[PDB]
Amino acid sequence: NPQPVDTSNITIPEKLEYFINKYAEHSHDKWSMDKLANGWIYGEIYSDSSKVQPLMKPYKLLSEKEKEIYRWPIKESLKTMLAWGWRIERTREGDSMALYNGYSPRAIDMSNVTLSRDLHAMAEMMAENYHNIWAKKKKMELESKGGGNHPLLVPYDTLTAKEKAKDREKAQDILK
Amino acid sequence: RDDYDFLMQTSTYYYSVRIFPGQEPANVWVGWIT
Amino acid sequence: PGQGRNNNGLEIGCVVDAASGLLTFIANGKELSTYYQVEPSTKLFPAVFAQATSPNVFQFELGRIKNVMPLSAGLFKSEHKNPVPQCPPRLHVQFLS
Repeated sequence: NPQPVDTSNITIPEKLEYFINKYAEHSHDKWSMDKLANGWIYGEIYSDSSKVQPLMKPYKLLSEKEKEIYRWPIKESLKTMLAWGWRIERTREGDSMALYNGYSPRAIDMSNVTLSRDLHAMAEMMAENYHNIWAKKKKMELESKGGGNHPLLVPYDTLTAKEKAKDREKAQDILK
Repeated sequence: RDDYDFLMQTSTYYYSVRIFPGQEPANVWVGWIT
Repeated sequence: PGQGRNNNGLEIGCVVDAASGLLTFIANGKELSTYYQVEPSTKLFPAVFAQATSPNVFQFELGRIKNVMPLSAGLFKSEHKNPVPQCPPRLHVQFLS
């Protein structure tokens, strides 16, 4: 049965707002390098064939009407960890980092950073909950259509490594 | 532009160590030993 | 500052003055406060102690900076006056075992 662990009722803490903004910046930056590699160029006018698009600008120059597409999934992710009761805290080193506080974007290669075994199990659980979220949405769409049962609607254990890889690396990068 | 005369008369040597991203620098020490 | 490694790999620079025995360290282009003074005729081995938190740990760079000689000249007598950095096959990484 596909269900997400419901987390709409709880609310976000104020301390995590800086982390949300910073991870939104990083996600936007990775988005930017992806389309710079693809050949997309910056420009106010938007054309698909010309690969011109106004949002390869710096995150501060980004308007608010576009910023929600990054903050939103982050908000539901952090709400998912809070719903399970995972106590999230901040070290004094993190507060020191906040004290420290044309456009060539550049991200952090997180692959070299490694998590512990407990954090790996944590990421596996949050990945299972993501696959349940996507499975519930896909099953609602699938009952709306009425046919063509999707092959990946099978349980997360039945899912293989490659199919689980994208969600697993999403959990990995957020924990990193 | 390095001064060639200084480079020839100097006895000062240098090596550098690059800690790759993802490796905690608090776990890394750099220097000389006997 | 922090985040000195994630954007670009952190770069410790070790400077040794064989004529005076003064040991100075520069990190990311700024000179660190820690310094050492050794006795004459001291033999100093470049050393890195690291606990692995990543598949790639560190790199031994054998370059040179402004007004400073590369390590190869001080190591090898034949290259004493050769400003081009070198890594001859004799130089290799050893570990405590």
